[PDB]
Amino acid sequence: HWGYGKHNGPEHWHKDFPIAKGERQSPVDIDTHTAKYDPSLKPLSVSYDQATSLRILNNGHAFNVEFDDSQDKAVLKGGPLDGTYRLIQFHFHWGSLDGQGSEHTVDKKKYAAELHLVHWNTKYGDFGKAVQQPDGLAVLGIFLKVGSAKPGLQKVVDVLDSIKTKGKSADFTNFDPRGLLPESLDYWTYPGSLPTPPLLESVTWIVLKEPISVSSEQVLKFRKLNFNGEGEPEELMVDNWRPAQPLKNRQIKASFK
Ligand SMILES: [Zn+2]
Repeated sequence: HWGYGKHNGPEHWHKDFPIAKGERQSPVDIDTHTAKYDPSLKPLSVSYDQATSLRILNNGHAFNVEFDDSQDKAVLKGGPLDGTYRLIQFHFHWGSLDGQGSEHTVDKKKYAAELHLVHWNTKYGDFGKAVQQPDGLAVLGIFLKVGSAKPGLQKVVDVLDSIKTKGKSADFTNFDPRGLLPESLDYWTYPGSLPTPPLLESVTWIVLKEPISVSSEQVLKFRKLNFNGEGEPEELMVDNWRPAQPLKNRQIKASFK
């Protein structure tokens, strides 16, 4: 089974998933000198007012917070998108040290972690069907840098000891994802893929320009989780990010001048 550790890491993924070497893989480096402003781009509309969180779990690669996606409560529209996209889950990628951890980079610079809010295109009926379509998913990417604590993140941090090892889960209601957004919604966008197997090229990436600040103590809690399940040998969940992939024939557009 795939992972991030020397013998089963990103460099090996192609053997089981040949799409790893596709034409639209993620993440990529965002080159600001090459990213072009596109006047056709509409502003993002993020409606998270009635978001309904359900639970949080350790799946062996990250921890995901899942939401009720049965109704058009927490949805993303506008920007480069055609329809309505429902929020299904969010999770992070982070490093062993503060100087690395993000998947996307900006002018080659890495952040401490990256937040992914995953949405699926309602016209397909459910995530399982959406995930296989080129316009199936929209992922909002937000960079984290170390500084002042993010008050909206604390509820997540405080529950992590409860899902330390793989397969562990816990109820997690009333979490409001608006507390994880930066002030500005200026963004870059490009067509890409899921950055974990099965690596399907079905994602429209929306990467926010403004990072959010989190504290060292908050990020340290991420680093104490385990890739391994209970009873198995300890393996800290760190550096669960895929390196930048070739841009190839794609163009990154900017919503801002
Ligand atoms: Zn992710």
